[PDB]
Amino acid sequence: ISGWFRSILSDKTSRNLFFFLCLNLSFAFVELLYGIWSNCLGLISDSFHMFFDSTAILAGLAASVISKWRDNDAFSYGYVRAEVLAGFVNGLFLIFTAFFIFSEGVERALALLLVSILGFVVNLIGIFVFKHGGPSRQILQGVFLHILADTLGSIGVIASAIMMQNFGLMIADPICSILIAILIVVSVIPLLRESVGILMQRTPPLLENSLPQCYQRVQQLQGVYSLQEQHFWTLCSDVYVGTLKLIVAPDADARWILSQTHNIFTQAGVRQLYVQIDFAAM
Amino acid sequence: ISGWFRSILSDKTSRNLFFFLCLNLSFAFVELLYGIWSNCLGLISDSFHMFFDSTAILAGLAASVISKWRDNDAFSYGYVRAEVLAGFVNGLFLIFTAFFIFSEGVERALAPPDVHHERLLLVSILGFVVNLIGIFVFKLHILADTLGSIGVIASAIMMQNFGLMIADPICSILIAILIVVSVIPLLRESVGILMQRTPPLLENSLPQCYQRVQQLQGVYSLQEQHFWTLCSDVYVGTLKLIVAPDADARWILSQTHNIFTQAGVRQLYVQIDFAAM
Amino acid sequence: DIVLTQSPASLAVSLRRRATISCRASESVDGYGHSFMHWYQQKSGQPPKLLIYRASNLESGVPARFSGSGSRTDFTLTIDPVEADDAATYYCQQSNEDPYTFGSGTKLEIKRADAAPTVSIFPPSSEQLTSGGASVVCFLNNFYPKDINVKWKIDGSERQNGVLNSWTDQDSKDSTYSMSSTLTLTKDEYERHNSYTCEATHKTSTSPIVKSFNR
Amino acid sequence: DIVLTQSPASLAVSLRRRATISCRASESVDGYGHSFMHWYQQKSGQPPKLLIYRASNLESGVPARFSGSGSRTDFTLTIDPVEADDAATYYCQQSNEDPYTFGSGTKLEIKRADAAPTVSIFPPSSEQLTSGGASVVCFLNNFYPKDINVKWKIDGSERQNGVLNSWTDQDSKDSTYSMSSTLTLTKDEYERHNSYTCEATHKTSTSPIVKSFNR
Amino acid sequence: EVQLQESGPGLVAPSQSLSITCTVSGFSLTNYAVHWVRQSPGKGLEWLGVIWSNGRTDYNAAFISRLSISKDNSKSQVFFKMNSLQADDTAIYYCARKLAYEGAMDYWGQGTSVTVSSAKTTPPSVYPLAPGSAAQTNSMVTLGCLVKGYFPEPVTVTWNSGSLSSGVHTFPAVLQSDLYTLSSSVTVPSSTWPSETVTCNVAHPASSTKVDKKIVPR
Amino acid sequence: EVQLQESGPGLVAPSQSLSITCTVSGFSLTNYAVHWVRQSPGKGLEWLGVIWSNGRTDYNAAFISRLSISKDNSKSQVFFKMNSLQADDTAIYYCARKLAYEGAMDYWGQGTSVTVSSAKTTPPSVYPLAPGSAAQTNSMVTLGCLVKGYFPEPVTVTWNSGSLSSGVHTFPAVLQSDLYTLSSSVTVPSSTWPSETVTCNVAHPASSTKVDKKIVPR
Ligand SMILES: [Zn+2]
Ligand SMILES: [Zn+2]
Repeated sequence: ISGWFRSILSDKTSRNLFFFLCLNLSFAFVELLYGIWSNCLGLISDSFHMFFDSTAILAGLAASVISKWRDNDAFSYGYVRAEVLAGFVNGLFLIFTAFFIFSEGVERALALLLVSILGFVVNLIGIFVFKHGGPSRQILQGVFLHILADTLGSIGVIASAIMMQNFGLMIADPICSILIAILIVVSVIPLLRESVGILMQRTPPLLENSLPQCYQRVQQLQGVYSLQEQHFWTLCSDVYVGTLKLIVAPDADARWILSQTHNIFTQAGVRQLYVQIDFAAM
Repeated sequence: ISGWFRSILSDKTSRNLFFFLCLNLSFAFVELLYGIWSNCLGLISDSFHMFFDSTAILAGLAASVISKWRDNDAFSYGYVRAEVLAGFVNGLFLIFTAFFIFSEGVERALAPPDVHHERLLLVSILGFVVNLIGIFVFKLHILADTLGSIGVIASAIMMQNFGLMIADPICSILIAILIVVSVIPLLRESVGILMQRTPPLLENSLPQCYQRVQQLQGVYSLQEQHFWTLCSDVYVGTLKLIVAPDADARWILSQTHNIFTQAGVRQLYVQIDFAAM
Repeated sequence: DIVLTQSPASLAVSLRRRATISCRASESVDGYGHSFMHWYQQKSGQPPKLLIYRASNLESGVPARFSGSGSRTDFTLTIDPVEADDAATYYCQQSNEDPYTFGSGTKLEIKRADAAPTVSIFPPSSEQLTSGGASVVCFLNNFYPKDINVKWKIDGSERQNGVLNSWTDQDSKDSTYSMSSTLTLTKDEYERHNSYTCEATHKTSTSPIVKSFNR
Repeated sequence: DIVLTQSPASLAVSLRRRATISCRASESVDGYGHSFMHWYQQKSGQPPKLLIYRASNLESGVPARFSGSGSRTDFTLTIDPVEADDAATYYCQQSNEDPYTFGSGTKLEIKRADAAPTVSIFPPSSEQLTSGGASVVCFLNNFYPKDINVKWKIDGSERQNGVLNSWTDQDSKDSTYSMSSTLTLTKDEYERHNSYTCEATHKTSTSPIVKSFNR
Repeated sequence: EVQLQESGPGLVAPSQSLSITCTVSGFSLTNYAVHWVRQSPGKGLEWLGVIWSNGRTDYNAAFISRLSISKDNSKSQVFFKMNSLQADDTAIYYCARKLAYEGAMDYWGQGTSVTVSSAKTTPPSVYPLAPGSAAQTNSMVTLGCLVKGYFPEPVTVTWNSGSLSSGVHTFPAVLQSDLYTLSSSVTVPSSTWPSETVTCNVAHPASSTKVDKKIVPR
Repeated sequence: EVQLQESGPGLVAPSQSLSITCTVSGFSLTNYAVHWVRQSPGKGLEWLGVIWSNGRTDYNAAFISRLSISKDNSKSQVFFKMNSLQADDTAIYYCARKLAYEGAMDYWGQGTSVTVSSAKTTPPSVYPLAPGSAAQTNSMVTLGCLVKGYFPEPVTVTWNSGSLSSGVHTFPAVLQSDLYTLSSSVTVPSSTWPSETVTCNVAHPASSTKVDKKIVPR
């Protein structure tokens, strides 16, 4: 337990996520107190929602912590798919919070501004700190998307609060809600697509275009007859696993062919390669 | 579309499963409209429960029809991971609904809505009847959804005999806890498959396979053994063998393939490296 | 383990004909398109010599008249044509299972024209006369077929008690046979009798060949 | 491609000593722990003979005095002890990259004691005069070292234009050389002079070896 | 030039140890595995074990407790050790080089005959055999050498120190009275005997006996 | 017994095609690849191509447009076809068996010398080389065989059908006026000559010339 925290502070993304966790629960206590201070009209709901947000941040932090673990017999590849799974569940949570924004808009449908300013300062701190989001490339992408969704949703609710006061429109809140949900869903689509591609054992998109030339280079090797059962997939970000079977001549140089195939697929970016070499009868 | 309708009305097992769906979605609509009508949060939570159970079934059919597709260059293994992903996604969605209705239940327990509209206040024993007949007549989730309807059973009795407003939130949190408990095992299996974990049905026989491969003549060591689950009962295994400078690579390859095929591995890649000395 | 059965145990083939040796395996010695069965040839007084490995591949340096075939459990070693140098015992060896096991063996008999034995008779030497014993030896060289009988007449009387026979394996240049018989006596029986004869009957002729000496 | 540079282009090593031949590769011929470099030996008028494959593995049947070592780009062929039959050219071949390329070749010269050339002169044969030509052949056999001088005198006057020189390679048994010089001439030039002198200048003796004939 | 020579004791006492050394030439133990095979008249050829370049040893499970194989690559020697010999262990023992990348054995040694018995080594008695008197001189005269009273196998019988190879017929020994009796024959032209020397070279490596007995007319 | 024989035209006209057949014995083309390598005095050993067991051919990229290798496993023959023969293609062409599972070549053929020139094949002239009178007979007497005026390479010079091997020194040919001249010498004891006959056998396979010329004293 004591050494768990030192591993957390050693890792940059983990320490930033713990910064966010501590800040989120501190402001949660503050706003819960302000909530039970005789103002529980809609803020109790807001309190519970940013508890959900803190849960998502905790999911990202836990994903990083498990990702830096050591492999064993049960988890021979490690726990490096935890970042991909976190990005996936964070994208799905963003879809669900888009649905919740839609429900909030439908709460009005056809028929004081102080928790939101601290939410705004929290979320601009998030934009500043997590600018490099764009195990970092998968966890920080989902965390950046979640923080952006909360950021721009709070922006939308403040836009509603400022339109009903300055010019007195009663329709802008549902329309800003549908704009809000549509924009965050459109933003979260690419991360879900990449996560689904990784978890479906799809060929890595960066590796996909360079693979036919790699197969041509392997087929050009002296004494190789055919390539079979070539499978490439993404383990984690920028780690590709590849397998293929080679039918070679009955007297082919298996050492040289193995070394050349490994070289060819190493220049392409395949970290883990398994080449089975089968000697032909004829 | 004409051929589809006649076929599904003549078979038997498909007829029972489509009865399962159509009745379940129908009463999901009815009890959702009753819940949004009055203040039955617990009832709309139960509606979300068996709504997502019906989506689990129909997403199972959709994932089956997707995994029937032929593999291409991009998807080398095919679309067989679609069933695992669909189960995982629906489990996550059930978790999310459980958490949100937990939140709304605590909010309702803070201040009770005091609506208690009756009308056909007996929608709840209709829900009990329908999920009983669904789970028995048709085909831990085999009995978890039975406990979901009993939550609104006592809420309606408490919502009539004394009108105690604390009951409906308590049923909402109880339903949420039941949902997460029911969903946990499927999520565990899906997480294990998607994390490239060694298949549990293969883990106990793997040390014996390693000892058998090591006993092969000319084999020096086993390195970088990786086994994972592609889909149900389809295991992919990779390993690298360091062998003698003059070992029988053909025989060693055949014996390693036999050893791991007897253990249940369907896709095996054995890389053989000849030692310098 | 895998038990290898070779049929026939012996096989007789003349010059320029075809020979076939079959090996039967109790279990399949096949793995992924390869049969791990190997054929050896063992001549007399020589170590086994590899002919075929993996049931069809001619080992480098052996003549092209040897051929291998088969799969699963049935395997054939074919010699075509059959020369006189191929007089040896042929073994099949499996390598699919530990331990390595060999076949029982199949001896190749090289048929030829029948030849009468060349018989020579040798009285006991003077050094043996000083040792304390007597032994008379007969040499039947270059005869075919193998079947032959040798009789010893001591002064015209039948003697069989001390008869000892040793058969030389079929030769590799003329496919013939050799036959050496000895009669070990002490001094009284050697010097008591005067005439010692060597009589051998072979299927080539009717009258037995007779070699004799006195004293 | 990969260029293999062999140093030295020629090497002189005495009996029972250690000879070292180096092959330098333009690019690394190593892959995953194996160095795909092979050594050959080519004697005079013979195809190349493989000695070392994969830079340290002796070919089956080659003498144990041949040794290989090295990795990446630098490789060494070592002969210890150096025998007389090791008089040949040694080539390095890489197989890491297509096309296969061979080294420039290093000639191992066997150092021995100096020997006097056996000088013999031969007159033009009568068949050659009937044909219309006249060639006088001088044979210098079993001499060491290789460097030697041959001068031709007619009636006491030197000739240096119609002389053709042909040297043999170093012998594999006595490590010596053989030299032949021919003086090709027409009929009238041959018959117009009487004395033909073959002069052999070698470092073994300061006095040159004189062999001559008349008419 | 690939050779494998085994050097082991011809006679071993029962319930003792057997130590055979296989010296190899023409190949290295650093990249070749060598097998051990014994051949007996009763049980035939049976595999015993293999040592690999890494020193890995695999054995026949029937000999797992009493058989050990070791080597060292410096002297290119493979050591065969077998414990608790019985009478059924009497066989010719081969060290065989494994054929590369295959399960066969391409090169075999000449083999060492190992006899397990309580009897002791007896030097042979070498007795010339000549035709009686000069009757039937003809053109083809046969000479014999009788090797009586030796133990154990083997003995090498050679004619004229290897120059006389044509017409040589050496017969298998017969085990009688716990001892071995061996006979050899050779045919030379009648004009060659007794014109020059014809000698019988008998070697018994078990007792280190070398006899060069000469054949003389009777 | 592994043996490779190349049979091709000794002389090839420039810009024509060269066809060499390699016949193999002692191994099968069904599991062995055969390489083609030429050796020239200028460019040294050059690797040309390899045919694999299934008919796959890999060529040197410098000859890919004009080289073709084929085979037939029934008669164990490999066919080497090269087009656009130019003057820099004069080399000895070998067919070599690839060392199994290695990039080396363990067995080579004797090689066929290919001369690319527009000249014509000229049968050789074989003249006796006898010592002048009987001066300096001593004990070691040297006799010679002059082969002058042939084209192209090569000629084999043997003494009494190869019976005399020791003391034989055949010298490399010299090119002048697009003809070749070669000299050979044999040293024999003084009691051997002129007692028994000695002859130099000169064979020119390009012109199918066979000479059994007799060396006689002057
Ligand atoms: Zn948040
Ligand atoms: Zn359910």
